[PDB]
Amino acid sequence: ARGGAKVVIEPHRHAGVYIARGKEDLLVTKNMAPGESVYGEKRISVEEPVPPTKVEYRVWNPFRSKLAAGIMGGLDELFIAPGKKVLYLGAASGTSVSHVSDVVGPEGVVYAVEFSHRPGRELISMAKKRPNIIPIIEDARHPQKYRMLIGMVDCVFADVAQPDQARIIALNSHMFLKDQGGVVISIKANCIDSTVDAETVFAREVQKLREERIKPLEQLTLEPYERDHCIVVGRYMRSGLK
Amino acid sequence: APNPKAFPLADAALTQQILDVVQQAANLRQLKKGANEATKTLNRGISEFIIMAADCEPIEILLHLPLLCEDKNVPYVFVPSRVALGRACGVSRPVIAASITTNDASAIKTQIYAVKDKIETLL
Amino acid sequence: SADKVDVMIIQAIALLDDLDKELNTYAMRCKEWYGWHFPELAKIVTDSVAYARIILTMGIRSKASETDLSEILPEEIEERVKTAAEVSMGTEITQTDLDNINALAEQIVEFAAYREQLSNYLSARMKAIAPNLTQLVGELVGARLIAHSGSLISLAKSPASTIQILGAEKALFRALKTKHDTPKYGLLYHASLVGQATGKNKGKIARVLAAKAAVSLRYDALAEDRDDSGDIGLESRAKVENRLSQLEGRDLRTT
Amino acid sequence: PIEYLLFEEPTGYAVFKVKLQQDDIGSRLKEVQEQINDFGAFTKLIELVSFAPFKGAAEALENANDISEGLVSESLKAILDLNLPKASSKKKNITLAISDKNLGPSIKEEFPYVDCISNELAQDLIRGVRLHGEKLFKGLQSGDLERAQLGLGHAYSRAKVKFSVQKNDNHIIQAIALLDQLDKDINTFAMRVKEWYGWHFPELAKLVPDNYTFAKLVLFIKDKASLNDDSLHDLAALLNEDSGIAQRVIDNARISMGQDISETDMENVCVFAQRVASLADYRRQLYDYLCEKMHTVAPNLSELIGEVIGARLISHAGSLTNLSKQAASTVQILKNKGRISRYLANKCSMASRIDNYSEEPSNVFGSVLKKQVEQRLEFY
Amino acid sequence: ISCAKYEYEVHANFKSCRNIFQNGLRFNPDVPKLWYEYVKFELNFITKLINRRKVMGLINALRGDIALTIFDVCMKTLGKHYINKHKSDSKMNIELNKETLNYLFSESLRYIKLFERDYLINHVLQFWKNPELYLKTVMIDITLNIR
RNA sequence: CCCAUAACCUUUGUACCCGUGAGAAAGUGCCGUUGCUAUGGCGCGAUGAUCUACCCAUGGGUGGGUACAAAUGGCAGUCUGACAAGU
Repeated sequence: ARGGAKVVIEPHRHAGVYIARGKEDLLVTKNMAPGESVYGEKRISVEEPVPPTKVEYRVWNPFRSKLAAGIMGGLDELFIAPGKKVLYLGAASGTSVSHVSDVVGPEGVVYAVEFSHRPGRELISMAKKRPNIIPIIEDARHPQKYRMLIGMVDCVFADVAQPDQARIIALNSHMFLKDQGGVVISIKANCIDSTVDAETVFAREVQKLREERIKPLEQLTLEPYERDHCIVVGRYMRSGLK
Repeated sequence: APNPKAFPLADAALTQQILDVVQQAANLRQLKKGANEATKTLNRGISEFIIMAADCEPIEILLHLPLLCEDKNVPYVFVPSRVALGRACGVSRPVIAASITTNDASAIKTQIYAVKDKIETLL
Repeated sequence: SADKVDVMIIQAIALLDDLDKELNTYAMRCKEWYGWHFPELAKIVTDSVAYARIILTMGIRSKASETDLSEILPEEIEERVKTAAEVSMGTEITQTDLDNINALAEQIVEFAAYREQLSNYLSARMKAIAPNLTQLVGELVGARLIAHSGSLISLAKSPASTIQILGAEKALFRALKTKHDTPKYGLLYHASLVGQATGKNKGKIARVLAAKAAVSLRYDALAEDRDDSGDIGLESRAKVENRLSQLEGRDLRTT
Repeated sequence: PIEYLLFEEPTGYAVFKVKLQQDDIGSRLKEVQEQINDFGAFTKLIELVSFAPFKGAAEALENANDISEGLVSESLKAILDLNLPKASSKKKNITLAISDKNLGPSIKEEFPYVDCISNELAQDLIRGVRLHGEKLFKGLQSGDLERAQLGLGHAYSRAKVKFSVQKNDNHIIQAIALLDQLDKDINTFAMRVKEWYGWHFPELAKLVPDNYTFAKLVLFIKDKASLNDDSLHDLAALLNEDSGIAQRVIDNARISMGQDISETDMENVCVFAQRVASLADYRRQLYDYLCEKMHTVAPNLSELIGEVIGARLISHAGSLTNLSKQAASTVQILKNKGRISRYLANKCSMASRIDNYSEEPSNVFGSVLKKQVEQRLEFY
Repeated sequence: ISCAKYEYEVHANFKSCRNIFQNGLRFNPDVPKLWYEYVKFELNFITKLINRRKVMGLINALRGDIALTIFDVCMKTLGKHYINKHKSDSKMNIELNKETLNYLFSESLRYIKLFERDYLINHVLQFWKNPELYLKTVMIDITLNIR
């Protein structure tokens, strides 16, 4: 909470996410492109034991990520691990795809998908700084127009605000998602339907997952950080949902 | 040939609706008016939605605002005429972008939510 | 004979250190400035100078795919860099940008050549000033000894134990003040003999080496009519060598 | 009846021939979805037949782009003509599983006799192929698919957004960082030249104003013992005998009682001074290059303030984009001085916005803002 | 080529070897080796045809244009595809223009070495008019005119 | 090697200093074009109006806060001292 005050790193329950204890506790993830912070968040530097080299970690802001909100609220099992591939629908910018690439780490990948052009351009420059983020600037309603660029990703994280968010996730996870593979959904109920009760929106969206053969494990409302969102963690089953 | 970068404008009907609501917000202090005032508000996070003129000379000096709007899922609409926006906001001079801020002690809440839906269908 | 000034030697060591720092940071900048055309080249060939010479030779990945590069690479590394040249994720670059990257890369080559020249100068100069100590401990560590303690004369007058512990003063005075076991190699650790031992023999060889280095130094800084052949260095080196063979012959574990 | 299927890949096209169909009515059951996943049964199903690899990165880009919109490239037409057998266009066409309903009619309009199937069962098979990847290929897939995937994704997306230099500013950032480092090392190495030359000869190291020309003087004048009036006039061809420094330090060298140092030491002073000379020249060259790259990238900002100052701002705010995003008051450039600075801050933020989002920008608006702030300074 | 070799020089089926060749060129439209070999086969076939004509005679500018139309399309394809190789400023654009020209002169001089005959080379130089290389061209021109 | 190839600290050299969002000024008013009337243009602002320690009557001398350089200025003092290995 200053430019010099030390903290004590520690690792979380999850794999690849760390906690910086101190007077006030930060959720932090290890950087990949060091030195350069992207959206102005305060990165934390450490020294580690060849003569030694400074290694550097980055604070994860829950108020600007609808995923670190889920973590810092509590999730039973998040499906992003440090070895995997994350397909990322709706990647507006580095504001969260950077952190997903930090916790995926150099072995895995993240296929960021976005449609519009100006955030696309910014995503391209950042992706040149970061080797994992394959940027796809195609519409996400039609996965068929980039079925050559992607193969068998191991979780799909979804951040769209479309009112047909179910059908778009269903398409993409049928085409690409490996069997029994995690699906993380950030519902924003006001956008998905603006008249009905937010609970009613959640029930309808969860249901549509279930008859799209995604067994939903777990549901959270992420309350003090944002109002009305819910991330649903589910599993693509494909062979007998029961 | 493709869409120009002023997209989306609004029809005359949406135009008069939006100018109506931005006037009444300016009466009740839910309106932050002007370019960098809209920018500071989109950094704070407390803005319902953005109204950008498209008549401006040039287009670009306010064209920087769709980036932040799409970064934060906050909707934006081009009105056609910048002196019509000055008209509605009730200050004496052409305002190229105003921003209606969030609040609840608001006599105009549900009027604002109706126009916010109308925008988000228009996108 | 005016070619004996420890002042030029000690400031030469300082400037050698400065050269190493600045060369590394400039090649960092070049590697990532160019990798913004050809990305994985840095990770494949991490060497600064090899990188700069690749930038001189080729300028476009396919130009490298056609051109020989194998003068300065092994051929498997050559195959990797040629294939990654065939498909990088990198872009193409305009001519003025390749121009100034090119001039940077040749400037990198010039620092490498300059450093080699400086070190060759220094080795010959140490051979002129203290050829006994040079012949014993190796001239880089010899020059660093002289650099730390300053005058060749004051280094001559130090005893032999303090020549053993001439580099590690922080750990020394911490250990002395807090009743702990004082550090034992010091700055001699980079001599080839103590880099040749194994474990407790490293500690013992640093004692034998520090004592014979004190003899070598005192013969050098005080014997006014020196024959410049370094023979005391050669004799005492043969002594230290023989010690090393005796220690490493001894086998701590049963036969 | 799904006789062949067509799988397009990051490299090349492949055409597989099905052997057993899976059942049709019971297409949903647990047994049959687990046989999509497990490789003993899948290799009962699909047998590879043909495979034409792409010819280069450029064609792979072009052909991925053609699949993305929908038409049929010539390489796809070639491989289809090689592999399919010629059947009636009315009775018993040859079926073909594809994974793109829109890719249907393009194939159908080329070959009248191929009926393209993309149902649940065809999508099933294509999923199976994409999952089992490279085992099915019996080794033929020359080339590392993983790296092809990365490169193809980047190229296709970059071409959709038209990514290029005039909006690229990372060159400006790196040139700034390297210029600051050059000036740091230049003044340090000037200190060391001056000290060696002073240690045999203190007074030019006290009495020469410019270190660069001092380095020229060390490169020319070898020592205090190499002195002649032709060298006097060579310094006159250099900076100034108008000052008479050449004559005066002939006198100073005749009175300079410093160590007459050895020749090898003189040669190394020579080499190090020459190296400093090359470095400083290179710095000046890079400075002019930076000015030119700026006139490409953000001309309006540069004309509004000054090229190197625009560089300073761009490196501070992190990139051209973040400079645009930045609030127009918190941009900071370097009482009534404060007011004119703040007004200029508003102006330069707006000019940066127009440079960022244009294409080949508006030096007329560089001039407009220039004259506007000139009028405000005129008031001041 | 191996397939063509076996169907021509063993069974003599001009239809078969012809179709092999046009198919293979549709698959590889940017390999000079294959273009070379197709021109070669057409020459060998027509030489067999002309010797068959003279042996019929003994017992009792169209084909060259076939070969050179193959040359024409060969040059078009080779230029286009080696543009697409290396695919953006004016200097390097012109640089690839001269490099691609250099490449095509290299293989066309090879075609000369493959090579009635003076008529064919006439058609070649007609193709050329339709700096140092200009000189080399015209010294070949006077040399062949002598020859 | 957690770096005495360094950090601190004093001392010298070189730099600086106390967001806000609507107000600001109290026939000529100006200049010039026209002969014996036509006037040329100018006359604020969301494309940002108003706000962010000492003495001698816009001076220098004080005073501390931040950054660049140096020092044979400091912290700050250079380990043990007869046995060991073989048969």
